Formats: sequence, structure tokens, C-alpha cells
Amino acid sequence: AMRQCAIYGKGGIGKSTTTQNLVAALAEMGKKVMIVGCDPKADSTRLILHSKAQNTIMEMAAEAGTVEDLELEDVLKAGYGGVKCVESGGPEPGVGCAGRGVITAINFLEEEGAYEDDLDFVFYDVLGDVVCGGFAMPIRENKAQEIYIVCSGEMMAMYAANNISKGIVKYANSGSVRLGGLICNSRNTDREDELIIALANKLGTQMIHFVPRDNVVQRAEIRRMTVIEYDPKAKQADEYRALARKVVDNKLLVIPNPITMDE
Amino acid sequence: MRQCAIYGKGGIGKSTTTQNLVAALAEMGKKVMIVGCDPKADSTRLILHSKAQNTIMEMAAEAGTVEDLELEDVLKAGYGGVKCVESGGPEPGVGCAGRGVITAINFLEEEGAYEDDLDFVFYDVLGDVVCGGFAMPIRENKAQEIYIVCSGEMMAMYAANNISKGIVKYANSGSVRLGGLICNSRNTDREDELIIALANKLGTQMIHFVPRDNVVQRAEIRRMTVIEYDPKAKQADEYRALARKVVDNKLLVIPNPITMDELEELLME
Amino acid sequence: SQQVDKIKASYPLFLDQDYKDMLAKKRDGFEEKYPQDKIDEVFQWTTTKEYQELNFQREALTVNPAKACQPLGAVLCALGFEKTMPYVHGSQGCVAYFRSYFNRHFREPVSCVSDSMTEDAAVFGGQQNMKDGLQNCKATYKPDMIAVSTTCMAEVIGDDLNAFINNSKKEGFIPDEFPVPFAHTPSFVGSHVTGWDNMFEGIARYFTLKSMDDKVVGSNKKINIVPGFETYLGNFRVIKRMLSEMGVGYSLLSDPEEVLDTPADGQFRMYAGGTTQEEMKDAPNALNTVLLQPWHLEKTKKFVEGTWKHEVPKLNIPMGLDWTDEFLMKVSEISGQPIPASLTKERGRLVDMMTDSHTWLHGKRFALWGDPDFVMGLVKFLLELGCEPVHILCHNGNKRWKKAVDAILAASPYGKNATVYIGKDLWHLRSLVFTDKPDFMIGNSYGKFIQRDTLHKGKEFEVPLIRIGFPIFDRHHLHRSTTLGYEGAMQILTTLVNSILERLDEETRGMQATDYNHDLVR
Amino acid sequence: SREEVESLIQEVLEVYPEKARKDRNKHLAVNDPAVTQSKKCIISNKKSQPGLMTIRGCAYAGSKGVVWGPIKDMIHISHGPVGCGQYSRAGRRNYYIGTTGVNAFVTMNFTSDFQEKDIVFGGDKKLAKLIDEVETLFPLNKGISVQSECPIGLIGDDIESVSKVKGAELSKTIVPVRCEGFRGVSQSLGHHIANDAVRDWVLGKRDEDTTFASTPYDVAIIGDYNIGGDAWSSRILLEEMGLRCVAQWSGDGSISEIELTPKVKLNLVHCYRSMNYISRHMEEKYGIPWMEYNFFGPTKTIESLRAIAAKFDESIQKKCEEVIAKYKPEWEAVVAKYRPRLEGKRVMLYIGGLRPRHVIGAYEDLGMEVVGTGYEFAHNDDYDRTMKEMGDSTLLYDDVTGYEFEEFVKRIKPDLIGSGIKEKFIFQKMGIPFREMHSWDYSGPYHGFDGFAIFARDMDMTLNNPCWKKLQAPWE
Ligand SMILES: Nc1ncnc2c1ncn2[C@@H]1O[C@H](COP(=O)(O)OP(=O)(O)O)[C@@H](O)[C@H]1O
Ligand SMILES: Nc1ncnc2c1ncn2[C@@H]1O[C@H](COP(=O)(O)OP(=O)(O)O)[C@@H](O)[C@H]1O
Ligand code: CLF
Ligand code: SF4
Ligand SMILES: [Ca+2]
Ligand SMILES: [Mg+2]
Ligand SMILES: [Mg+2]
Repeated sequence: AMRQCAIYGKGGIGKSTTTQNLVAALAEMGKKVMIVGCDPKADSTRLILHSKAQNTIMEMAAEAGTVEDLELEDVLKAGYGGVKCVESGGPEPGVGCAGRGVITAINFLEEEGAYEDDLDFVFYDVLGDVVCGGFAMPIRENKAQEIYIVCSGEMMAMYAANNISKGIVKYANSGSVRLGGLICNSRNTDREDELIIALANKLGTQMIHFVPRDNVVQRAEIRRMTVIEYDPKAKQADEYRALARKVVDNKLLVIPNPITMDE
Repeated sequence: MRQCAIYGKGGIGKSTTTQNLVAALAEMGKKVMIVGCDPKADSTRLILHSKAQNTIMEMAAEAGTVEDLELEDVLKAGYGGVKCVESGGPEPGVGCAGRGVITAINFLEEEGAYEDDLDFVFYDVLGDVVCGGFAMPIRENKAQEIYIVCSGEMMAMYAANNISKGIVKYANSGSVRLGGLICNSRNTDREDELIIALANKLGTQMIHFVPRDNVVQRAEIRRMTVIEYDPKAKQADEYRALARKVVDNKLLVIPNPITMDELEELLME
Repeated sequence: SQQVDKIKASYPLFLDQDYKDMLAKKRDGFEEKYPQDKIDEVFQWTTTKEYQELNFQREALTVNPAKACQPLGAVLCALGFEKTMPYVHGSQGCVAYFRSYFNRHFREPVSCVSDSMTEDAAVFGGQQNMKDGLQNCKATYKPDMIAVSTTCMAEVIGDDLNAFINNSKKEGFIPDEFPVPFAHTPSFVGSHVTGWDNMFEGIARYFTLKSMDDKVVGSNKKINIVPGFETYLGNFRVIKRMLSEMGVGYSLLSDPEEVLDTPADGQFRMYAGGTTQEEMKDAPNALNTVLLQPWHLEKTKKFVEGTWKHEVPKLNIPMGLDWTDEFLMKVSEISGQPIPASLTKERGRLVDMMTDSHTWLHGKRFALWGDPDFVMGLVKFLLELGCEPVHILCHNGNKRWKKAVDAILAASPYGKNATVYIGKDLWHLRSLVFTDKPDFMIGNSYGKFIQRDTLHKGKEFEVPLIRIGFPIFDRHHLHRSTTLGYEGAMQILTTLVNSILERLDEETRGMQATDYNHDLVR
Repeated sequence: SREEVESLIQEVLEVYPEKARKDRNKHLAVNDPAVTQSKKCIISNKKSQPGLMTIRGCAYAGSKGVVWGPIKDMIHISHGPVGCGQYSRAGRRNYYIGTTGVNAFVTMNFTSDFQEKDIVFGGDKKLAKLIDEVETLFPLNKGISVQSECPIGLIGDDIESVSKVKGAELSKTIVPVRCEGFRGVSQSLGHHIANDAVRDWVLGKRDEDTTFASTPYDVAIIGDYNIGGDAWSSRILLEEMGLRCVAQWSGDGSISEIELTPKVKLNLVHCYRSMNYISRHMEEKYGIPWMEYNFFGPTKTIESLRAIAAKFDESIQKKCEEVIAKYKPEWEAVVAKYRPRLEGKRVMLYIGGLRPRHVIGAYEDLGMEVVGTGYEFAHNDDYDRTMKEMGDSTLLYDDVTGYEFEEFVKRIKPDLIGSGIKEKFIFQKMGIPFREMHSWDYSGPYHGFDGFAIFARDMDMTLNNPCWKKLQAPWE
């Protein structure tokens, strides 16, 4: 029943706001879902959880001092709508590899039995700014079967979306990892959609959906809650609903044709 | 010789701010070398008049070996006589990006880039993720002075704070210090003030405030510096001051990183 | 089935008919083995010249190497010091392997410890393991000194040894004063010999670097001897004995002989003998420092010449008649002590053994391999014996060394068919013995298999292996032998002449076929 | 006594610093045969405390060293620096029959031999070049496997792609195996990495092939590595009983045998720890049932032959009885000769996963009592199986440190100690007769009836050898 999706993008473009709101929609529909944050930001589980902060697997094991000497109930706490929320956490800046803490944490959840719990979906908020070994790790192992890239009309967003594609192409031989769609988060740009669909087409994948830029989101976030939860009545509430139905509905996963700088 | 490293969130002007500043030191006449560790490598582009600069990893890849490659080919001098090299990096999904950053610096020292009586060495770096490969200039004393570019938004500050936390950790072994935080304008209502309180909270000075202007943008399509293309303009004048201030500033301090919470208090104003 | 009166071990138990039938059934039934004719066709192919070319054409695959990694070199050197525990920073499987490789060759216990870095330790760094490891190791084994070396996992992730060790002391895990010399020992770079060189320069550097002003050269009137990576006890013993015979005062840095040779008297001794810390601290005060195996002692030569200002003499490893003479004369010049009557008699005897055994030894063809100093020493000696060394292979050797050896071969009319190969494995050597055949092979136990392959081609094509070198695992107590000095030369000469005579006897033992030459007196 | 053993464990732990001492006490237990669950008694398979001299190997040793290395037809490349391949070459006696270097390559050492250029640049191009080279030089090999050393996981090398691409090019099976030493905490994860590797790349090849003719009596020996020819001695007994042995895992094994294994009716599992992962998998995918069996000593073998035969029809059961009848006079002859010699002698054992519990019956068959036993890297299910076998108030240790072991031995004072090579020289010096359990001290095989005569004889020569009387000098 379970499918794995990785939300990837440049930071500050809405991967987290989007992953949480969409998960809320899947929750509302009734599908059990778990959110693993691989982003160091750790604001990945903040909306569903009504928490200023989620203690991470990396932060917790440090005090205990060892992995597997750490209890799962403590590590993962269920959110609104019953979505299990967890943060990988990561190393202190300047020491080792950040992306690694991501690996230690996922392997932690698997031994501990979070998966095969009959969760309908699993979502990893992964930072798409840099694709290198620690962060392209969910890609190496088939941690995220479906990769959806949040992207905007901006240059870093496109280049980053394009770089994540390169990551998916390299692990084409090794697993089942695939690129599901491109989710355009609006930047209030002039012709943002035609530009993303321009990118979506050149890359071999469709833009699954266009998210409107709106105020209710800002308001729901200060309230420390998701737009779906803060305002079910609202239009923006309706958009994330559209985004979620679409991820459940979309049947096309493809290995991307990364484009040139020039195209 | 003075080594400074520019650190910040992607898309915020670190390469652009650094090239123009480097060009100003060039105009003023200091001998300079720009080493770019950003995986993008558009870092050496404005000064060079090169659309894409062939990187050390890219170049050594065809040859098949490091130090089996020449510095003349690897390091190429730009406008104002500044030496330009691109660290570049590994194919995505493989290796450590920061590891590629280390071979280029090691390669440059063995070959002879340094002790070249080059007055300023500037390292363009990506501040989004701080890891040993990335914070490599910080672990080895590659760059003594560290300047963090930032904006009105959350990511620049989170990155600035993250870069600082990094500098706090490698404080005991080395002499690396944070000189100041360079502001890049987001046309935000209270950008200078937001940065100053944060900087003040951080323990170091905001060295300069830089206006968002289309002079920088027009100059860029032309693939040349604002300082080069339009020396007579206001934006060009701003980059000169930044250069005068960096050469001038004597304060390097270990930053006390602020809590994400303190960053929040700083967020509403 | 087993007769209880004479029980059969694997061999010749499996030689029994029920077992032979079973194996054949197994082979025919499930193995899907290539026909024997095909296996034969392929085996005859590898013995050829055509195959040697494809084999020597290899640029990426190494088969049957004649070299080991650096930490092995580091652990052995750390063993040379008194009450010193070798400690390797990095993963544990390496330590198990070093202890076992050493245990088998020396048939003695080998003490070594690891900080046990894990997958998690890979992301964070080796800092916790180093503090706990240093603290646990000291509490548990009570070593006076702990010498750190590192495994490749540690080298690739980049843990800083110096920073980790200082922070361990700073944080209070181990005393500030407790000695903790450390050397980075990347397995990818070099060999165990380089690993040995690094550990030593590090130990020497730790004890003598901070204080050099007080030190004055020649003040203590002893000569420092640095053994290098050595697996023969006789060698440590012989160097000391001669210096002692000569009356020369000396300090042997890194002497592992007592510990590798402790007596079974009912009590287990983790630590025995070793080079003293004070011996190491007072080292710069020696008249001079002599390096026994100069080829792998390059880093240490730089530290000793530059920091201690000792003018290290250029001397080859004291093997053979000429190099031993040179070593002794040199010691005589540095010490100021004369070469005694006793030592000159020994040299006399070596020559007498040489004159006595020259006809059997003359013209014999040998294929040999080893570490560069030992190989170099052996090649010099064989030429001194008039033997012909056809194939010389040093896996961990270099261009300068190869140049040095060719020079040695050029000096003797004997080294005419001789060729030096470096960077070539035993697989390469197998091809060489098959294409151009040596009378004998001088090397470690890894050559037991090359010999097996040759006998397979035929009796006449077999090249018997003579074991001198390291590791030797199929014979017992050979590590008690000596290869250095006159004594070492005598041992090597007796083994070679007797290996040759032993073989002649086997060849002439057939009744009424070849026994006409199976002589009583040879 | 129980209070005495408990005190001994407490007394020894006093030397260790607190984090290490606190952790270690969890690994030392006085045995209660009554306890059903091991976790109440002992904790196991946890990362080792640094600087304490643990006897554990790495994941590479478990995968390259134990599961993969024994296959005769395939070539195994140790990928990484030169040392791992070198230390482990011909170290373990997994006996095989073949023409080496031509069709069988077990004693051979094949390595990528990483230098710094490879560590900085990466090893994929080299691995591909090595695969091509391997193919021209050794044309009759039936497979290739890449065993990852520690640097492979760390430098970001992708060996799966190279293995997939080359395999496709050479129409040869290449198995990438990620047994990096840093992964796991003992030789144990490597068995699993190796087992999983076998299942993803080599088990399902003859998934759709029905050409091989299969009898209802077909069986596969799983987890017998033929040390000293143990599998061969084990194999002849099953064949005499009337079962047909299609495959041996992995001693004296061939890739063809492994691929033909799922066709077999029952899987007999000798070593539970190493290959239980593959056994469970086979039962889930193919429905083939698996049973643990013990061939050490006449009692376990008779009990084992009997259990295996029950799972089959009366002809097999009848044949089983003929065989027990046939070798009964041989084994009892051995007992008569050696029991009076070894009776009442206390034994202490330390070995990694299957043997500490398994050789107990044989020792007892000789009248020897095993006072204490432990495991290098055994899991708790292993410990669950152990306590029933171990007597009451006997000492049990997991991942015993060297220091702990010497102290336990000095106090307990066993007549004989069975352990590995690192442990052996220390004990002989101490004057305690030592037999190496891993290599059977270059003797064996110790399995089966034929193996038991060698084993009794070996314990007797070592335990009663004249050299032990001679240790203290006569002059006091
Ligand atoms: N569609 C949207 N409309 C309004 N605000 C949005 C939208 N998407 C994201 N945001 C806002 O922008 C900021 C960054 O979003 P986030 O999910 O944290 O990005 P990232 O995870 O890439 O850092 C938040 O303050 C969030 O409320
Ligand atoms: N003052 C400014 N006005 C307008 N655009 C600017 C200004 N400073 C920087 N930029 C933008 O930044 C880009 C150059 O730097 P960029 O690609 O963002 O990399 P980095 O974040 O590493 O400097 C230009 O494409 C331009 O849009
Ligand atoms: S944990 Fe690593 S995989 Fe394991 S056995 Fe050790 S090595 Fe190898 Fe070691 S001996 Fe040297 S330092 Fe490396 S290369 Fe090999
Ligand atoms: S792999 Fe990525 S996260 Fe890890 S050290 Fe390198 S750059 Fe940092
Ligand atoms: Ca001994
Ligand atoms: Mg985020
Ligand atoms: Mg740039």
C-alpha cells in the first residue's frame, strides 16, 4: 500500500510548507502517512506536530550517546490526522557529513519497525540545494521511490531542480527511484507556469501542480498549524487538496533528461 | 597575504559581490586570486569574460591525474590581473562536494599559487550546508577571515548563524575568524536594521549594505563587472567602499551563535 | 570410516574410495564443471609466453600481491618500545587481521587495540572513540605508552589525530603527561614498510622535538641503530651482538625481540623489553644514527638528519660479505672502536664456507621477491656467491631502488640474465618462472602455490621454493633465523647449498634410472 | 557456584572506566539452563567498547571471508587498498577441489589495490578495467564478486552500476557486495550483506528453468563451510542415508550448485547465524523448509540423522538406521580409547557464532565438561539456543575482551581452552592446553563420525601432551 515520496528543492522555496500541507490533505482523506525530515532546518515536522521544535534522532542519541539505545516512541511522535512525524537531524556544522545523519536516521526507523506498519505514504523532506553523496543517499538506496521537485521560476530553483534530475539519472541502473512530477510553488512571477512547464517538458516530466502564493499560509504558520487545519473553508486549503489528489492519481514516473544550461 | 572566504545561502550574490569587490581591490591595485569552491563555478565569470571556466576536477578528469596537470592551464588570470581558479566538483550523487574543494586548494599550494605575494585570496563558498567537506576551508586554516553574505529573509540568517556555529567549533585548532556580515539588498523594508541587530547579536559588525540595482544585472548579461563596465556609477561606488572597508576592518571575532528562537525575535521587526 | 588404530586426517582421509566416489558424483551431478581437457588446455595456456604478455599488460588488476598495508608496519614498530601498546585508530577488523598475520608468522601473541570506529563514527568523526579508547585501553592494559596509527577508513574520513589526542588529554580522558605518539598511516599510500617508517618518525619526533637545545651530538657516545620493519629475531640479536663484541655503545630504537620471544614459564607477558622512553629522549645525543634498511627508512632519515643533525652514513642493509664489511668499518669509524679479532675470524669462516660450497652454488638461477632492502641485500649476496639471479621482484619497490639494484647487477658479471620488476605481483612472477625457468625461487610462503603450479606442468618444470622472507606460515620457527651479518650470510649460504643438494638427491633417487648420480659424498 | 561466578564477573569489571564497565556487565552472565529468553540473562551484538582488545573482525571478513570466498568457480575481488585481501588470503581452510588459477580460485588474492589516485578520483573506472582484465586472464571463471573494503562506502564509489553494466557486457554474473568494514559491529552484518547479495544477484537465475531433474530426496547443506573437509565428511553421511545433496553453502561450493538450490526439497542448516537469512527467504519465496542440524560428536549426529530422516519417508528412515548401525562400532571404539583419557576435564570455549554451543555435545561425548563458553559476535537468538546446552552456573560471555578472558581463565582454571589464533599463544604460555576451534588447529574435519575420531584424538594429544609437565624450571 506504501509508496515513498521525496520532496526535493532549493531551500526557502516551500518544500516543507508544501509537504506538510499535502500530508494534511492525505491525512484528511484518511491515508496514514509518516514524515521524515532530512532537512537540517527541522521545521519539516512543525506544522503537523504543533511544535516549535521536534527533537531529532541525531539530537536525542547524542544525549543518550548511542543509536539503538534510543526508543522509537521517543523519536517519532504522531501528528494531526495521525501522521507519524520524525526528524533525521544532522551533525554540528563543520563536522563530518550532514547527509550522513540522514542515513543513520532512516536505517534507525527501519530496524525499529516504522515501515511495513501499513502506512499509505511516506514523505521525506530532503534538502535539494546540494546533490552530493550524503544528500543523494536517499537516491542511492531506493529510499524515495517518487521524487517530486518543488521549483519556482527563479534561476537557482531551475538549476537545483535540474541538478536533482542528474542525481536521479546516475542511480537509474541501481534502483527503482523515479521522478514523479514538478510542483511549482508560486513566486508571484509573471509567466511562472509557462516557464516551469517549459522546464517540465525539457526534463521529460510534467508539472504536477501550480500552488498559488497566499497569505492564509503565512497566517496558518505563525499559528503553528497547517492551512488545511487553520482554514478548511479557504481556497488555498483547496489547492493543497488538489495537489494531494494529484500525487495519489499520477501514474507517471520517469528517469529525467537533465537539460543543458543553454536550453 | 590575506585570505578571506565568502560564505552564504545560494542565490544571494556571494559570487557577484565577491567578483566586484575583488575587481575593486584590482582597480585599487592589490594582487588578487579568486578560488571558487561553489559547485556552480559562475564565480570567476564576471572578472574572466569566460562563459564557463574549466575547473580543476573537469580538467584533471580528462588527463586522468592531479599534478599531471599544469597551473597555467588550471589557473588563468583575469581583469585587473587577478588569478582565477574554479574548484568545481564531483558528478552529482557521488562523492563529497567539499572533497573536490580540498584537492583544488592542495593543488594550488603544491604548485605555487600562494607565497606569490598576492595580496588577497578570496574563496567563493556555498553556505547552505555546513559539513566537513564544505567547512574544509574552515578546518584547515585555508581562509583566515570569513565574510557571510546575507539577506532580509530566513535562509540567509539561518545560513549565517550555521556558518558561525561552524566557525565556533574550529576555533581552538585554527586562527579562523568572522570579520563581518555583508548585506545584499532584497528591497526589504528594514534589511539593514534586521542584519545589524543579528550581527550585533552574533558579535560582529555588518561591514556593508549593498543596494539592488539593474546596473549589476545589465553588466552581468555582458559577462563583465559593474566596476569594469560602469566605473562612473553609484553601484560601482558601493563595491569600492566594501573593498576599502574589508581592507580597512581590523575586527575579527568568534561569533556567539544565536538560538533559532532569538532569530525569531529578530524576525518580526 | 576410520580405523581407530590409525586415524586419518583430511589427507589421506579424503583419498579413500567412498569419498572419491562421492566427490566425483558431486562434481558430475551439480558442479557443472568445465571438461578436464578444457581445464588442461587453459592451464597449458597460462604457462605460455603469449599469456605472459596479456598478464604483464595489466593496468588495474593485482593478483597475489607481495605487499601488505601500513598499519601492519606501524603496529610492529610500536611493538619495539617498552611497555608500549600499539593502538590503531579506525575500524577493528584491521586489528584482528594484523594480530593474526603477526601471530601466525611469529607463533607468539601479538597485543594490539582499536578504537572501533563504526558507520556512525564515520559521519561524526573519530573523536569519541579516541577519548574512550585511550581511556579504556590505559585503564585495562596499563601500557606505559600508547602509539597511535590509523586505518584507511579513518584516513579517508580525515580524522585529525593530533587534535583528537590533545582534546582527549585536555578533556581529561588520559593524563597530559602520558606519552601518546601518533602517525597517520594510509593504507592506500605505500606498504607496511612505509607504515613502519611513519610510526617511527612519529615516535622519534614526539620524544625529541620539543627539546633539542639541551641535546648535543656525540655527547652520549652511543650509535643509534634503527632496524626498520624486521620479522627475523636473529637480525635484532646479531646487530646487538656484533656491536657488543666490538665494544661499541649503542641504542637500538624499536627493539621488538624480547616481546616477540617471551618464554612459556607459566606466566603470560603482554610486554617484554623494548626501547625505553629515555633511550628515545636521549637519542639525539648519539654520535650518529645508522639505519639498517634505508630504503623504507626515508622519512625517518629526513627527521634524523634535519632535526637531530646526525649525518646518517650511506650504508646498504648489512647483508652479504661486502655490505657487512662496510657496516663494521663504518661503525668503527663512528665509534672509534676497532673491529675485534673475534669478528674478523667470523668473516674468515664465511669465506671458507663460500670457497667450500662454490661449485654447487655456481651458476644457479634464482627468481626472488621481498621488501626492497632484503631483496637488494639477497641479490648482492647471490652475486657474491656467483649464483645467477634471473628474476628479481619487489612489489612495494620504486624507480630509484630499481636503479640502485640494476647498478648492483651491472657491477657483477653474474647479474647478466637478471631483470628487476617493481609493481608486479606473484601472478606476474608465476608467468616469469614458467617462461624463463629459475632453478629456484627465494620468497615467503605465498610461493608454495607458484611451486604447486609448476610441478603441475611437469616434474622437470617445477621450481622449488626456498623460504627466506616474510610471512612464512608453513614451516616452524624460521623467524628465529638471521639474515644480517656474517651469521646471516652463513645461514643463507647453508640453506641455498643444501636446498640445491636436497633437490639433486630427489632427482637422482630413482632406482636404476638416475641413481648412478645419487652420490654418498657431495 | 553461582555466587562465586557472579562475584568473579563483578571483581573483573572493577578495572574498567564507567561507560565501558557499565556496558560490559551486560555482556557477562552466569548461566541458568532454565531461562527461556536470553535477553533476561545477557545482552549481545552491540558495538564494542574501544581500546579493550575485542576479538571481532569486520563486515568484510564476514562477507568476503566466510560466505563468498569459499565458492570455487567465482572470482572475488577485494575492492579497496591492498591489506584486507592480503591478511585474509588462504587464512581459512574452506576446502575445495579444483584446478587453481584455471577453474577454481579460492586461495588466490584478487584486488583493486587502491592507491591515492584511486581514493581521490574514485575506483569505478578501475573496477571496470579490473573486470575486463580479470576476464582475459582467467577465462574459465563462472562469476565475479566485488567485496567492498572500507574506503568504498566512504569515497562514494557506485559498484552496482559497474557490476550491472559489465555483467551485461560480459553476459557474466557480477555481484557487488557492500561489506564495508565500518558497516555493522562484527563479522555478523557481513553474513547478512553477503546473504542478501547472494539472493539479489545469484539465487533467482534459474527461477524459470525446469531442465534439472529433481528427486523428492534432494537436499542442500546450508552454512557448512568445509573447514578441513567438514562438509565432505557431513555430506557422505547424508548420501549414505539416501538423500541427494544438490548444494553446499558455501564450502567447496560452486555457483551452479547455488543456483540449483531452490530446486531442493529441504534445506539442512548447520550454521544458523551465517545463513539463516537466506534460509528464511527461500522458505518465503520457494516454500522450501529449513532445519538446523548438528554433526559434532556421535550423539548430535545420531540425533541429527534421525530428525532429518523423519522429515522423509520410511525408506530413508530405514537407511538412516543402517548408517547409524554401520558407524556405531567405529565411534564407540573411539570413545573407548579416548574417554578414559579425557574424562572429567573442564573446558572453556570462545569462538564467534555457531561453535561455542555446537561443540558441547562432542566434548561431553568424551566426558569433558564445558565450564564456560562465549561468542565473538552472536545474536540473542543464538544465546537462546545456548543456555539449554550449557550447564548450570557456568560462565557465559559476549564479545569478551582479552583482559576479561585472561582473568576468567586464571580464576576458573580450565584444563583445556578452545579458541582462535589470537587467544592461543597467551594460554600456552600460561601453561593451559589450547586447541584452536576455528581452524581445528590445521587438523580436522571435526564433523560427523569420521570427524569425531580426529577430534577425540586431537583433544587427547594436546591435553595430555608431555610438554605441559615441563614448564616450571626444576631449580624452583
Ligand atoms: N505557496 C505559498 N504561499 C505563501 N507562502 C509560502 C508558500 N510556499 C511557501 N511559503 C512560505 O515561504 C517560507 C519558506 O517555506 P519552506 O517550506 O520552509 O521552504 P523550504 O522548506 O524550501 O525552506 C515559509 O515562511 C512559508 O510560509
Ligand atoms: N544588486 C543586485 N541587483 C539585482 N540582481 C542582483 C544583485 N546582486 C545580485 N543579483 C543577482 O544574483 C545573480 C548572481 O549571483 P548568483 O547566481 O545568485 O550566485 P551567488 O548566490 O553565489 O552569488 C544574478 O543573476 C542577479 O540576478
Ligand atoms: S576494517 Fe577495513 S574492510 Fe575491514 S579488514 Fe579492516 S581494512 Fe578491511 Fe585495514 S587492513 Fe588496511 S587499514 Fe584498511 S586496507 Fe584493509
Ligand atoms: S557528502 Fe555532502 S554532506 Fe557529506 S561531507 Fe560531503 S558535502 Fe558534506
Ligand atoms: Ca611461540
Ligand atoms: Mg526546508
Ligand atoms: Mg555563483
